Amino acid sequence: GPKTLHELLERIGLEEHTSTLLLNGYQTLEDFKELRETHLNELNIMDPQHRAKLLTAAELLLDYD
Amino acid sequence: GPKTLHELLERIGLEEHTSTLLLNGYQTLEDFKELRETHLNELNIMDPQHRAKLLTAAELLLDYD
Repeated sequence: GPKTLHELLERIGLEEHTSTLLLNGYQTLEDFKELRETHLNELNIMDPQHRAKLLTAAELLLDYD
Repeated sequence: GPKTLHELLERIGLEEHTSTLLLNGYQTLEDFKELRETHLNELNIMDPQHRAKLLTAAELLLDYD
């Protein structure tokens, strides 16, 4: 599957948040596995669609590595 | 990661759609990889949140097997 945070984001079409995530501790897929909702609140990532895609991706990333 | 369609759905919290999906050709994770939006339209799965979770999961399932 996608090998970089950027590649992951591109795949679910949310590369617009790449620069946000990396400036606040989300640089690798390994970091991205640790994402949860209140961080999205803090990052002002408030679109419920974006948020559902992001958290679903993180959960499945943790599950299937 | 989750090994059954039902386990996957449970994980992203959408087990309510299990019975829908299986009655229309989505019985395994292998089948679920083939999901796309217009099938959700046909299955009257119209919540945009549910739909984003479902399709994100399917895309990532295809990508990381």
